[PDB]
Amino acid sequence: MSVERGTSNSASYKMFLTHGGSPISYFHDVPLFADATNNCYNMIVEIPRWTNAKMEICKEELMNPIKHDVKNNKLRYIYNVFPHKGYIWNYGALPQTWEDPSYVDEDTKAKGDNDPIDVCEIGSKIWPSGSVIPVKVLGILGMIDEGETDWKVIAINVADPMAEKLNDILDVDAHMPGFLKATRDWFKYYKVPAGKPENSFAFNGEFKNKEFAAKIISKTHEHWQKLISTKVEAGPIIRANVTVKGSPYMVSKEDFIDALQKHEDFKRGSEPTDQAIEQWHFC
Amino acid sequence: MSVERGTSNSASYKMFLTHGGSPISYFHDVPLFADATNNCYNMIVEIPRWTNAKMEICKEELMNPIKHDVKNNKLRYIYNVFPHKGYIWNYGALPQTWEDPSYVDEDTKAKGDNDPIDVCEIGSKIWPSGSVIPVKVLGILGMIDEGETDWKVIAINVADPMAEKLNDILDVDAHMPGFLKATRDWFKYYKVPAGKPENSFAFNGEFKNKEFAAKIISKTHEHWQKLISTKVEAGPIIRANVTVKGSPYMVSKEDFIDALQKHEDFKRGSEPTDQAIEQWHFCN
Ligand SMILES: [Co+2]
Ligand SMILES: [Co+2]
Ligand SMILES: [Co+2]
Ligand SMILES: [Co+2]
Ligand SMILES: [Co+2]
Ligand SMILES: [Co+2]
Ligand SMILES: [Co+2]
Ligand SMILES: [Co+2]
Repeated sequence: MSVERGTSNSASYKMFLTHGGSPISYFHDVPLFADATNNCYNMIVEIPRWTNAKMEICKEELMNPIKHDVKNNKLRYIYNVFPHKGYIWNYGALPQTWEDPSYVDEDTKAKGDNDPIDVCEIGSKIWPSGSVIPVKVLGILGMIDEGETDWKVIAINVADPMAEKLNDILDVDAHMPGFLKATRDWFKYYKVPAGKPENSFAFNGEFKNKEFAAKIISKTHEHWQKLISTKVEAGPIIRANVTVKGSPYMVSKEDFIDALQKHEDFKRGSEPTDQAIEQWHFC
Repeated sequence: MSVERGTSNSASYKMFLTHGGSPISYFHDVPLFADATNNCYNMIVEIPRWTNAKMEICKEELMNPIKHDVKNNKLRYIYNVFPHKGYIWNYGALPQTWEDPSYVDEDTKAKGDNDPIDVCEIGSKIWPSGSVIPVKVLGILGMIDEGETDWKVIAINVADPMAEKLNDILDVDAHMPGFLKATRDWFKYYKVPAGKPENSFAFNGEFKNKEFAAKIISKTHEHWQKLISTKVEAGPIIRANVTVKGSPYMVSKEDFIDALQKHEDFKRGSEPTDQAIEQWHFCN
């Protein structure tokens, strides 16, 4: 169960995860694997398909709620780059992973974007923000965002009917012609209508298969494990707090169990809508 | 002002147009020109951009309300055909026009689809169903929809900031690269997930400029003028009815306001849908 606080469509909006009416961290307290190494991962859905609001798990706040990303001091909405409407997958991230910013990847030759590893979920169901769902990984794209390592995992909700026919990245291309290309294009151009340069990619933009994913994911999990393990070491501004026992059990940054500070601002529905939710950009 | 009755997301949903608390016909009573042969047309918006529900003016019901299309005894929803999400324009129609089903067009060599002429409005704003919008025409696509003439006007809302950097169809291609092709693709494949064939096109798919467009529109207007022109001829099923106390000239099908007298159902809010409002279908 997830719960909401503050006023929606504003900076004061926060969404926390709970278990048993008791808050846990989206970042740290959700296991990376839903089911063993039977290649079933937990995905945190930040952004529903065909939506424009850039929701993110917040690293800088206690319990790591999902909140609106902000730019300029305004709520951030991504652009519609023709022919796409908003995010064209359910977009989010794998818990207990970290794109380490002091670590250079030999294949992107860049450092990490300081956030959990990103996921694009491609099932037909539109998942609401804050959902936690089990996914099979199919492959991965080596995005170099604004000069930072920004791997994008390709995955599908394991209860989707296509999950059976889709076992590796090649299957995706056979059943979804044009989909992989549109996906590269999306990440390539999506900041151009903000005046930002085109993004680039590792391996000349080649989607790598599910075996090369898993390995990359496991690496980001090790970094997360190091960030949490102990490393009693200031990784500026990320709050590493985590709860119950175990969860994570070894961590120095553990505590138990907050509850009290989960008292921020009772929720309130609000004035919706603002920016370029509506406009088409041609890039 | 538009006014609603019946239960939404159901077959009993009906949206009527009124002026001054008095209903008028979406089909017959909204003038085709918002501003004479000063370049400007009225468009009835049936379908907001990026929605899937197929709303349309009802032709067979008094006052011609907008309602859900229905096939196989359930509400009709359009497929998402990759990479598009529902309708990729505000979709609708020009009032007082008619693709005459007894009329064969020299360029499509086919008869009309018995509906008013269709419009794709391409401005930024997403318009709710039932809106009536002043638009400038930029071009036309000669679509043959399952064998019926089904011209699709390309137009833009005159208050959109693009409204004229865009003066003709060639300007659309310049500022919106890919848009025209994606638009023909949409109409080509949109019934393929239903098992139906690909649609085809007049002039091998060519978008014709606005001068050609306005010519076709006039023709569809002259047909509507014949349908309504007191023409005492039973091509109904279509209700040619008009109003008001000074609306459609001296159409035989005008009346007083028996239209107000039609009280029905009263509005009601209802459960959402499910089907494949969500699903992606893939056809090149
Ligand atoms: Co970020
Ligand atoms: Co992210
Ligand atoms: Co990024
Ligand atoms: Co990232
Ligand atoms: Co029709
Ligand atoms: Co129509
Ligand atoms: Co049609
Ligand atoms: Co039609």
